[PDB]
Amino acid sequence: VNSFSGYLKLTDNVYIKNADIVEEAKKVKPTVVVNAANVYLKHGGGVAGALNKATNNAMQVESDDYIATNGPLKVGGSCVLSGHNLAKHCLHVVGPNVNKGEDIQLLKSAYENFNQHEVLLAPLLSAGIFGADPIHSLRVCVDTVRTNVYLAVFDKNLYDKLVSSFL
Ligand SMILES: O=C(O)c1ncccc1O
Repeated sequence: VNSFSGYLKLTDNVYIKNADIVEEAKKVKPTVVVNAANVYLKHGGGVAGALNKATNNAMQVESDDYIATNGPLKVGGSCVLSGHNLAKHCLHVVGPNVNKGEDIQLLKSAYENFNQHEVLLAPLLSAGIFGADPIHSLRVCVDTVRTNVYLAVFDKNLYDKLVSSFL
């Protein structure tokens, strides 16, 4: 049993809810919240900008020190950093950004990072301002992630379309 409430069950291991991931993290304090990161961990907008704002910019300060030490992530890669006031840990995962011309086949690699964590609160990778089709992102999630993932979908219209169209 866990703390997640009001989710629709899609499969054995994937759950979905119309929710603001920031507000969901604040309520649940999950072990792991996933950030929709870029390779530079520049948390300007989208999910990343919202998570970082909720940490009062402490996520960005920590991220800048990580990049200064380790250099950029890979597209499809991830790193584990603090969850600050939102979670124990934040898993920063870089999905391909279609609006930068990145290979959508890297979306599966991105989701494979989730398998290193037993339970996660996450957004749909490469959705929103990363430009991928969210229906596709949900299909890759279900077909890649084997651990227990709680997907918070910010937009109600998109949530309803994702549920209605789910095979
Ligand atoms: O549902 C999303 O894609 C989302 N986007 C931006 C900020 C928070 C979110 O949960």
